[PDB]
Amino acid sequence: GFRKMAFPSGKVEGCMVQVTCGTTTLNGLWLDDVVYCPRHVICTSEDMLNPNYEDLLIRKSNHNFLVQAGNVQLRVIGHSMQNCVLKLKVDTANPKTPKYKFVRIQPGQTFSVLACYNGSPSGVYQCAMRPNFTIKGSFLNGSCGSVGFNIDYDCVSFCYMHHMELPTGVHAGTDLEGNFYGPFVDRQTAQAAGTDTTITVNVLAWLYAAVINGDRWFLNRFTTTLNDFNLVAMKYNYEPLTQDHVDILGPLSAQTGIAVLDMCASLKELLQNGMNGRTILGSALLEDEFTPFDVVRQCSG
Amino acid sequence: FRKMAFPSGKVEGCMVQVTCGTTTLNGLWLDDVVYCPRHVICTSEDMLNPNYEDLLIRKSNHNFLVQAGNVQLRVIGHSMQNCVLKLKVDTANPKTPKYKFVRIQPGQTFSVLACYNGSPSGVYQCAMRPNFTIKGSFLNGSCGSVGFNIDYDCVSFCYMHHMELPTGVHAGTDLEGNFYGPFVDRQTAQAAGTDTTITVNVLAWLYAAVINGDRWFLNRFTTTLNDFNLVAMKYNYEPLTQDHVDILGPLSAQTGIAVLDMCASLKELLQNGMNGRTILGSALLEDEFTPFDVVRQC
Repeated sequence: GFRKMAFPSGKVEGCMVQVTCGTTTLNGLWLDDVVYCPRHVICTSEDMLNPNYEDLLIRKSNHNFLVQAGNVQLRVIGHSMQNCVLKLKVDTANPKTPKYKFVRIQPGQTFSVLACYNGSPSGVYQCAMRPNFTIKGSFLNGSCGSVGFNIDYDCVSFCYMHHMELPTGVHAGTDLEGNFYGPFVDRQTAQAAGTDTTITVNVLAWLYAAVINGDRWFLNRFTTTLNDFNLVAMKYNYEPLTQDHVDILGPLSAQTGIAVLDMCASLKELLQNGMNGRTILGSALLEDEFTPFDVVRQCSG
Repeated sequence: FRKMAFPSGKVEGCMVQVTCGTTTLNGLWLDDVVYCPRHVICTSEDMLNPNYEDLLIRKSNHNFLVQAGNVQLRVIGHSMQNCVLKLKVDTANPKTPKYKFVRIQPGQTFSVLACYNGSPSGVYQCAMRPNFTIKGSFLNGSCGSVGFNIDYDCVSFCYMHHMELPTGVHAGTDLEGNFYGPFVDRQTAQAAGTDTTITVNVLAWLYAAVINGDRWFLNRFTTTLNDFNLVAMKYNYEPLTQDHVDILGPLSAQTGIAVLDMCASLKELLQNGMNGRTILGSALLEDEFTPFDVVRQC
C-alpha cells in the first residue's frame, strides 16, 4: 500500500545549472544571484587525492568559472568557499527562485533527490539519510551537485548536495552550507561508513501506519521506559531513539491513541520474539524508510 | 536500486483545479484546452448510473470553475471525448510543453504526478498491470492527476486518474478518455481480472540485482524459452516473447548472462522461493522496472 513518493521536482528543476572548470563539469544550484556547487569542481585529477582547496581557490578568478543554465552563460562576479561548497555570485537573479530554506536534516529523515547531469534533471526519487550518514542514491559520474530537498507548502527546504561515493556503493554529501553529513571528506580516498543500523523511529511510524489500516495483532498491554527500549534496540542493530524521535511520533500517537512507549514495547517484543510467520502490512520484513511525515502524507493526505 | 520518476516540472506547469457544484478535481491545461475526468459533472444522485450525455447537455460553460492557482480561467466551450471532458478556455498556457497523447501497453511504466485541488503533491513511478490496474497512491480529490513519460523535451501523457477498486488498486483512462481495462466511471465496487506478474520486468530487475553485486540466485542450469514459459504461466507470470528476449539483450551483454540463463534462475526462484533471502532489499520479486528503466539508470 505504501510506496516511495518524491516531492514534485519542478521548483528545483528551475534552479539547476552546470558549473565547469576546464573540462570538469558538475551541477550547481542557482538561487537569487548565487550559484552553489561542490568545491571539488576546481580540482584536477592530480589534486583529488588530497587537494589544498584554499590554495586551489587563490589561483582561480571569476573568469575561470563557466556557469550555464542550459546553453546560456551566467556571468560570475564573485566567488567564495564555505566549508565544502563553492558560492559563485552571478550577475542575474534567478527568476525561478522559489521560496527556500537551507536545512540540515537528522539521520532517518527522508528527502527527494533530483538526479542531474550537466545541469539537466534525469529523475527524482526519495532517499532516507541512514544512521551512519550515508544515502543509497542512484548517482553516476557527473551527478555531483545534485540536491536533496523537501517541500513544505510553497517553500523548498534544501538539505543535501551530492559529493561522493563510498566503496560499499553508498553515497555521501553535505548540507547547503557545505558541512558533510558524517565523518567524510571530499578527497579521492577510500572512506568507510560506520556500520549501518535500522531507523527505529521509521519502523515505529510503520507500525503506527499498520494500526491505522487495521493491522494490529502486535499490540500488547505493556509499556517500557525509553532507556530500557534503547538498550534492547542497540542489541538488535536498531538506532536508539532521541527525544526528537519521540516528538515527531506525536501526531501518529494521537491519531491511534497508542502512546509512543507502548508502541516501543510492541516493537521490543517483535525484536525479541520475531514475527512467527506473521506479516505486518503484508510483509514479513519491517520497513524503515518511511518517516512519520511520510506515513501521514500517504494515509491522510 | 530504487524506482525513479521523471522530473515533473513540465507537467506541474499544466495542472489546474476544476470545479462543478460541490465536486472539485484536477485538470490538465494544454494550449487553450483543459482536460479532466467527466465525472466532475456528477452529483450523489447521479454517481450510480450517470447518463453523461444527458448530464453534459444540461451544463453551461459558466457552471465550470477552472482556477490556475489564484486566477480563474473563463470556459468558452466544452465537449466530451469518452470519459474525458474538454474545456476550452480563452487563454493559452505558456508553460505548455511539447507533448503527445499515448496509450501505453500493459507492462510499461510511467510517472504519476499526484495532485489535489490543482496542486501537485507527489511524484512516483507506476506500471500498467497486465489486468489494466495500477498500484497507485491516490486519495480523495486525486482525480485528473496524470501519468506520463518524457523523451527528449517531449511529454507523453498516458494516464488520467478516475477511480479506486475495493482491493486498493486504481483505474483510469488515456487522454482520449478510454479506460484501461474493463472499468466504468460509475460509483460501484469493481473487480479486475486476475493479475499476472510482468516477467520481462522481473528479469530486468534480476539483471539490476546482478549489476549491483547481488547474485546468490544465479545458477548454472539453463532452460528453453518454451519450458520457462510453461513454468511461468503455472505461477501466473506472463510468458516471455522473443521480442522481450531481444529487449533484454543490452542487459545480457552488460552482465554476460544469457537471457535464458536468467530465466533458469527465475524458474528456480518461483519453484523454491527465496528462503528468507532478499534481492535488492526485497523479500518479493519486483516487476515494475522495465528493461529501459534499468538501463537508463545504469
